Amino acid sequence: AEPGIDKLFGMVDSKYRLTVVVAKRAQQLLRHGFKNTVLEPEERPKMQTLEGLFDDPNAVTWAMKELLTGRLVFGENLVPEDRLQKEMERLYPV
Amino acid sequence: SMARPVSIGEAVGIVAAQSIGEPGTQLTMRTQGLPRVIEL
Amino acid sequence: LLMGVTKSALSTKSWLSAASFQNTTHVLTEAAIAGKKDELIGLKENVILGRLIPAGTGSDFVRFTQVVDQKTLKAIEEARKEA
Amino acid sequence: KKEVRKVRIALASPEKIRSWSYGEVEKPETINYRTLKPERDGLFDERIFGPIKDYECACGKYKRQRFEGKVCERCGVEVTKSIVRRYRMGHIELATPAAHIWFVK
Amino acid sequence: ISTSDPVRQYLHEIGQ
Amino acid sequence: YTGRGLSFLDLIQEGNQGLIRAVEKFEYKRRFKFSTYATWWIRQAINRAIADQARTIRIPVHMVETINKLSRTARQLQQELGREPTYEEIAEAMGPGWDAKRVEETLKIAQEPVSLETPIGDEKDSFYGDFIPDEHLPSPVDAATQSLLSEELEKALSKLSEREAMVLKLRKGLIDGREHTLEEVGAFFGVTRERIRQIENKALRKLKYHESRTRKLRDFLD
Amino acid sequence: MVQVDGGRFATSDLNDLYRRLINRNNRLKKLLAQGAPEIIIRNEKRMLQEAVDALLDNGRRGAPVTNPGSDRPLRSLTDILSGKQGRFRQNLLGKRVDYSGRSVIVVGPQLKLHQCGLPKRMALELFKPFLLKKMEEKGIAPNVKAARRMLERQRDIKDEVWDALEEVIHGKVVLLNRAPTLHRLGIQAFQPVLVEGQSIQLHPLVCEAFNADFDGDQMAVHVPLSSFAQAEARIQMLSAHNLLSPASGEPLAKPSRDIILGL
Amino acid sequence: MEIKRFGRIREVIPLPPLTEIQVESYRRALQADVPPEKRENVGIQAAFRETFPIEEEGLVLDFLEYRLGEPPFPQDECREKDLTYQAPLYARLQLIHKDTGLIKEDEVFLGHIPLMTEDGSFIINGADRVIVSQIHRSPGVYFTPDPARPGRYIASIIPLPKRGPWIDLEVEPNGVVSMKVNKRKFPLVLLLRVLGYDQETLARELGAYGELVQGLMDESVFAMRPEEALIRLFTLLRPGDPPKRDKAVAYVYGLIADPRRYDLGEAGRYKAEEKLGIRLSGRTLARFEDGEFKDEVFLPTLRYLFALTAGVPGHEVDDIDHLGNRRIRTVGELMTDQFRVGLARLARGVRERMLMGSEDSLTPAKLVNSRPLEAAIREFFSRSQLSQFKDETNPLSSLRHKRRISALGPGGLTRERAGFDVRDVHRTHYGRICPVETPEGANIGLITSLAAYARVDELGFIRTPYRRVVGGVVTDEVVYMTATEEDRYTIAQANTPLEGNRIAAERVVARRKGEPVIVSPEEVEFMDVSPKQVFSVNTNLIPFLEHDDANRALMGSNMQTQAVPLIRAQAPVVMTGLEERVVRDSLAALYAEEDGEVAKVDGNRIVVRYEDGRLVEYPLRRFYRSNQGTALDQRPRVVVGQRVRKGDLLADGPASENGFLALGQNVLVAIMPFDGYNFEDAIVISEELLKRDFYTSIHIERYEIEARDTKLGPERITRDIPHLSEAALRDLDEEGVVRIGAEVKPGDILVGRTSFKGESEPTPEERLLRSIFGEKARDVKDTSLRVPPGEGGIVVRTVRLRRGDPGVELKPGVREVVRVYVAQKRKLQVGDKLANRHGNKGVVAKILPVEDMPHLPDGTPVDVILNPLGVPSRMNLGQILETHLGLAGYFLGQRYISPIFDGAKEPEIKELLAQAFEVYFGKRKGEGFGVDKREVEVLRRAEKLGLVTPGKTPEEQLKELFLQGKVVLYDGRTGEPIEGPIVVGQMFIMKLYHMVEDKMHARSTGPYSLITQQPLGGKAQFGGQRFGEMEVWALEAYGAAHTLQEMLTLKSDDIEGRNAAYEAIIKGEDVPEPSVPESFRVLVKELQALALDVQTLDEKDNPVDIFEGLASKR
DNA sequence: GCATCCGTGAGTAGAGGAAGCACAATTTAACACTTTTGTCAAG
DNA sequence: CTTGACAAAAGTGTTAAATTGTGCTATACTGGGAGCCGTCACGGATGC
Ligand SMILES: [Mg+2]
Ligand SMILES: [Mg+2]
Ligand SMILES: [Zn+2]
Repeated sequence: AEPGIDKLFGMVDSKYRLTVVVAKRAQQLLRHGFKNTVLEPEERPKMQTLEGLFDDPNAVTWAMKELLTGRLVFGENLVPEDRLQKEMERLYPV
Repeated sequence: SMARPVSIGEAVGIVAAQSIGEPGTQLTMRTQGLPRVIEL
Repeated sequence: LLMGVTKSALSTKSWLSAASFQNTTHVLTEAAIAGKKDELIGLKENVILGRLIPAGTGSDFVRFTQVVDQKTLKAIEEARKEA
Repeated sequence: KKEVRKVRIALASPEKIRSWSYGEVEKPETINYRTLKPERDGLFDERIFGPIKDYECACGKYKRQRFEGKVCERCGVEVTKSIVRRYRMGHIELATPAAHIWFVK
Repeated sequence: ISTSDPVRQYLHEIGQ
Repeated sequence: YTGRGLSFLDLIQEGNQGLIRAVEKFEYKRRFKFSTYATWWIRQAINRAIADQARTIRIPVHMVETINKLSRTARQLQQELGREPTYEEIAEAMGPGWDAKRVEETLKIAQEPVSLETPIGDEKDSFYGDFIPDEHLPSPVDAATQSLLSEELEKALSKLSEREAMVLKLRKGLIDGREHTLEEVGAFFGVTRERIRQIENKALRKLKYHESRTRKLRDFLD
Repeated sequence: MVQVDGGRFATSDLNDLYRRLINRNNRLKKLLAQGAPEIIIRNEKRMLQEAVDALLDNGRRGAPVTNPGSDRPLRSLTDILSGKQGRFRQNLLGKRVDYSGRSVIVVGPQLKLHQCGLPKRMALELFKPFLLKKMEEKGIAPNVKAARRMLERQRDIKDEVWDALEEVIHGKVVLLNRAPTLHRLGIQAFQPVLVEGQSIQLHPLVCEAFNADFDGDQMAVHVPLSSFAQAEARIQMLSAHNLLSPASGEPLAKPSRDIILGL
Repeated sequence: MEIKRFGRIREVIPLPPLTEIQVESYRRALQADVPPEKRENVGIQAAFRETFPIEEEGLVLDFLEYRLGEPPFPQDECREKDLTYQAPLYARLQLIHKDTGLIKEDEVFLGHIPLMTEDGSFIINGADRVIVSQIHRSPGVYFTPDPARPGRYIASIIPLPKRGPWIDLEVEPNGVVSMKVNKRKFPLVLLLRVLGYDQETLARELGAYGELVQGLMDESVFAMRPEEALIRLFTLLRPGDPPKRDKAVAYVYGLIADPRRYDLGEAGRYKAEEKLGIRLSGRTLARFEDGEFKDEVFLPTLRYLFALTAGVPGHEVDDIDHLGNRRIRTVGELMTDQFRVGLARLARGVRERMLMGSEDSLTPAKLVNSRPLEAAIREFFSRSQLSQFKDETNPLSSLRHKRRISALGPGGLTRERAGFDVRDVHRTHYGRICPVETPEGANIGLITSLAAYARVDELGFIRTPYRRVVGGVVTDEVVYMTATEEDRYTIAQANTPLEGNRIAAERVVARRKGEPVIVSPEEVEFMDVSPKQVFSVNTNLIPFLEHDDANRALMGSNMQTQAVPLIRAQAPVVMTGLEERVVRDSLAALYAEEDGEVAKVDGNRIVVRYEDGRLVEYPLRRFYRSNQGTALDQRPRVVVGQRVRKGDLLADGPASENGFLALGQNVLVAIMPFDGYNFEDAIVISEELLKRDFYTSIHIERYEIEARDTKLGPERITRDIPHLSEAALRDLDEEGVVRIGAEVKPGDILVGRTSFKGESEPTPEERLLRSIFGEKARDVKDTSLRVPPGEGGIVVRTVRLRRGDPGVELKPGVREVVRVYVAQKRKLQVGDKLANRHGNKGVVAKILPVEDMPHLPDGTPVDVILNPLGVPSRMNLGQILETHLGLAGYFLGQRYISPIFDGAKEPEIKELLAQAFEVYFGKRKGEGFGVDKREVEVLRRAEKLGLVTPGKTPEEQLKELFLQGKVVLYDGRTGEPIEGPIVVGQMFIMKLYHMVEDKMHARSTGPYSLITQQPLGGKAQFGGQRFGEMEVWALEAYGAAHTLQEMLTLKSDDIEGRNAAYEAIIKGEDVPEPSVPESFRVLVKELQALALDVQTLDEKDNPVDIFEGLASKR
């Protein structure tokens, strides 16, 4: 099973809300090129390539691990979508 | 499927229909068996 | 009143699902004469139109969830409440 | 822009049916047996349902997007995308009325 | 004659 | 006349039209009974209707008569030779001006289209339309490579000067969709015909140089 | 009215009905213009009504209209929109999809509950756009077109393509399906494992839910594309997450014949 | 390998020719060798004598004789050139002008009749085909009980199919006996009056029963003239047609008295005569002679109905499923019926031809147009349901396909309509139709197989043989009887003990009318010939059949057909005795005609010098491709100078070893679980099988392409292909076709063809590209033939046909066609399907090295590992006995023949196992080796399990285990023994036609449909996977909305969506949001074509345009 | 309360699939013939 | 950049010629040819 899947299910009132949060965080990570992550350098997911260990390109794993960390806030009617995107662009250029 | 309170937004009608209809092939046919369920 | 599954399904309010189940001609003629309007409440109608079904991750209860990290959230709140 | 929320079905009046159509089909001819091109006023007429290929009239005088939304005077075929051939309907003017079998049988 | 058969109906009509 | 493309009632109505024509043209002075003169017109109307309405792809009357004569000759040769004749025999029997090539072309013309809803096999879940690909709309790969070519060509034209790029994109029809001419492009910039031919050639040479130094554009040529 | 590769013409049955209707309408117009008697006009109007009925719904009233030279009734609009082979049940409620494969299944005892054995060639064909992008990223190919031409011919495929493919599928999952899909666990998400061969390896514990043994069964493979699709497959549809039966609540992935015997 | 035989039943007759049902029927139909004056009136001759003479009423066309010429081309030429192997048919006709009285005679070509090969198949358009026999209700008179009313019976008169209406006679509650014809009811009194029946006559004949006759004595019509009665009946049947006596009498005569339209077949006439106890003059219900109608069958059938209703002892109802009431139409009868309908069409063509055009100068050649007959024959042989593509994976496949019986087809039942009644095994199938053999699924009970000893008689009824028993001693007089005749005797069983020829047992198990009984030797009248007559040829190849459940013997017999020929195929160790006969009667091998000496032996030919002096050369079929792609070749089995007797084998056929059927291999099988690789029917095999080329087969694939004339120009098959490097053209010869012997992989070019590009201006970007590179666009484009994905091999043959070539008939517009044959040698791999004769099937899931397989104490590893958990649920215990006997024969080096239901029993197998142990353990003692420690541990554990007798020496305990078929088996990985003794033996296992190489398929993007724009289907079309309704239901249940939306729009028919998704994926971005499907747009447009205004609205009921403004009139 | 009409009946695969002739009217291919475009050369 | 030429591709009539559309044929002829039962069985709604 996915690591910490029980904790992920226990953090939300509906499993589909968990899926929505994971997918949205994955797309946020993909759009900004993984520069908006809340993961420390020792916590970034890695993959074993013939050359060596490199950052995992799968954003869903990154989103799940970040949600496991607990530094993400999710909910409904937090911030306006346009303002959220504009601020995320400003802090994290892409 | 999870032994916990159902999450809001689940398509319980489709699950109900599938659960009822899956063991239909195991019901006897030879007012008894699958015809009984069909008339009910 | 009590009716079977077939009669109860054919007498639904949405003409798309009823037409896609059985008696397409009868359902369509009764809907066209009555000018019936389908509100797209169930799943078959959304499947036919290729829309997002109102179940699972497509339900209004969870579909509008927003995720945001600490730093950007603090930026959005501080740069606005400062006024 | 706006999202589809409802689907309505209703009867179509003769006026509405004529409003849908881009032209009346007057001949049963489909295509020419030798040139394999659609026949005028037929079931596959370009002057009614649109051009066969994008931005090109029947007479081959306009062949680029510059003259978009135009109708060639020589052939009458509108210069637009050929995909409109999937979306443009025609109509047949009956000499006498004919009942719809759905509302009879 | 036969309502559902057009040929028989036409023949009956022309036989009058 | 049944079994030749038209239903019985259609033949009857066409014969009725012929009968109306016969009544219009009949003369009773000659003392011939009506049926003798009306039969000609009825048969004429029925035959013309068959020649005009028995095929999805309409064929002219003279060509229909040619096809019918060819079929009759082929049948006679088949029943006389005790085998299916080749095109040479049929052409020889038809007469002067007929060779094997003309017979083959006539046979190819006389081919009726096949219905898209003809089932194949006992199972009633397969049709011809299920095996005919659509080759009009571009495939996703074709659209993707067209977009890639457009992007790479736009990035290649940036190295050109501001006017040379405009001259090339006008002469090649990258702006208005249609190619212009040196005189027409010259009117836009006020330049004479000859000068544009030289600046365009110079820009083309510069693009060739850049392509030779990068080779980022040779793959899209297939 | 399309022309097949061989040069022959193929057309639908609606054209014949339209031609019949148009011919009868024009002939009625001509007869009216000629002042024809009442019997002829009545017959022509009756034929016009019958042609309209055949076009709208063929076979509902009277003998079905058939193409001359055959006894197969022509396909009308009602036949198009109705039945098991109609528009709804064949093209709207169900469709054929891209990025889909199918192959014979064999048992993999070494796999984990969330893993499956996917043949290398099936993975190459299913993940082709991602593989081309990865090949472009590395030095394998200069651009996407060159990579696709390279993958066109089997003998032109080098050995780094397989390493790129292994890199591409990292984390992603695929949906395995066995027909008939009696219940919802007839489709399950598994993490692919590239294997040598041409048969799919299936975990023993998911056989009862799939109702799949190994005397010749086949299964279909589907590849979800976006982040929502991957998230749903990994969180909701994963095999290791659906352990209890939705119908009764009892375990459905549980020890089976050989495991029970050995214990 | 000496062959030991088991059994005690002495069979008195051999099996009949297994293909005689196909051969003799067609010989009777054609009668191509009988002299014209001695031909009997059946088949084609019957058709001519029935349709002719054609009379204009004064032109008469009369038929004298017909003949069949030599076929234009041989079978091989027809196969190569896609022709039909047929013979010319001419007819001799004479035209008589009755006015003048002059006869002109000439011979007219009536067409080509397809010919049947010596094996019993046809070559239609170059493809092998088989005409399947059809079982249906025999015509005649039947008397069934009315279900609505107890005590009421109804009479049915049934003619040949499409040869007259069914006639119903029913005693109405009012008492009047009503007659139903063509869905119309009327009083039978009227028709009886039409046929010259008074009142006193009916009272004199039908008045000895009771009140029933009173209901059929209406005097309001008795006095009325038969003329007026006939006109009244004519008006009643078809109403509206103006009453005329001529039309009325013509209609009645055509309905019940015209031999050309009503035909009570010979079987029907015989059944009616034997039931009603009458003698029919003809084969019609009534006879129209002397201007009056005369009754033939209505009076006797009404008498029988009345007496049945009365309840006299001699009358009983008819069972319509009784096999004496069901008959078989073979290829001959179906072909004759189609020939007759074509001849009737020709006769009507002649009739409306001789009524116009130079009446005086008419010759038979001008009047006869033979096209309708040829057309009907071609439709029957090409697009009939019973004319099926020949199944020739192996000779047994074709043999079964020829010996199959189908209740479907024209004039038969329906796959969906029939159920629970026609699909059952009736008691009369014993010895006539095989019960176990049938296709499981929607066709169960509808398609069956003819029994081994059964044969169809002239009338179409299946007969079975029985030995005559007189006075309690069984004689050698064999009588072939039908079910109706069989029901009159007490028939004993073939397993009854005999002391010579006298029945020794005091109690004999017999059958009376299908009911088992115990009788005395003096009550026995007939005896079964053998236990094989109850089962078909396919089922008779299963040893130890009595130990297998029927549901699994069905699977085994069905799968015997699907086995592919192997290059090292060997006959089974345990046989039943039919292998040699199956090979002999399939005509796949080559046998000597008479005694002689072999003069020349070669891989392509065998030349034999016979005693009479003639030298006969037999060519050998080498590497021929069957319909299923398998390789069918013959290997010589003689040497130069060898003396051969009559019937001796000269060359083996496909799937045969020295004349015995060889569908698989004999492998060393251990029955035990193995690390879960045996889980759920999976099979584990050793790598040693691949090392010595076991289960290796040769398959040949055909690729075809044609060059065509187009409007823009002719397609050229050339080696000069634009924009291709030299590597792609390396294997193409100067003609553009791949050279023979070249190894081809997917994507390689087989033949190079260029097609003229359609005139179309290019995009501006392409023009800029060509301007930059200075390359002028060509006029031809690559349209060559390449190897499809997952295919390839070695090019073995190329066939090139051109327009001017003799014999070939290319369709117009095609100049030439090129065919390429690619052969590949397939080895056993993971995913391939193996099976055995006892219904045990599974796919190979693992291939282990030789050092990992369990091995015997002497070091011999096993070849296959089978899971024991598949036996208890399936109850197929025959494989266990086969394994025991195979082990016994493996250590004794002999093969066995155990006939089904009379063969080897456990005591004999245990004696053989004792000898096998004495030769298996005595060698170890002779070599100076005692008892293994591991064996001692296994013996201790087995004695704890009660498998051996405590206190015995280790050798005796090992012998006991061996007598149980179990041996001490070691583990190849650890070296330690398996904790319990394992069942090891030798089993015959077949490799089936279902291979994973031909079933794997994947697709990213490809062709799309025309109207719906959805992906096509099928691996050949490179199509996608059908995501039906239940898959959508599963995704909805999971709550995966986005995955479902993707599969509905992005991956199926969202043109913009799919293009954008592909571009985004190849550009490294995420796929965009999907849009409206094109299928919904098609639905909306088709609903608008029905004058229905379908409109899509928004939140505020305002119209929303989903067509992007492309359908709005400005 | 009996006749009568009408709609429904599992999935995924595969592989095998019989008129002629005359004369006027409307395209169409060949032929010149004149601008209308690329080139070329210099200044 | 601007002039003045020149050869070739393209647009413009003109016409004999294939190609297509239309009309007429006068002994007398006057209401069709298929097609026919393992009819599929069971509900359901409607009309008498
Ligand atoms: Mg299975
Ligand atoms: Mg089957
Ligand atoms: Zn135009």
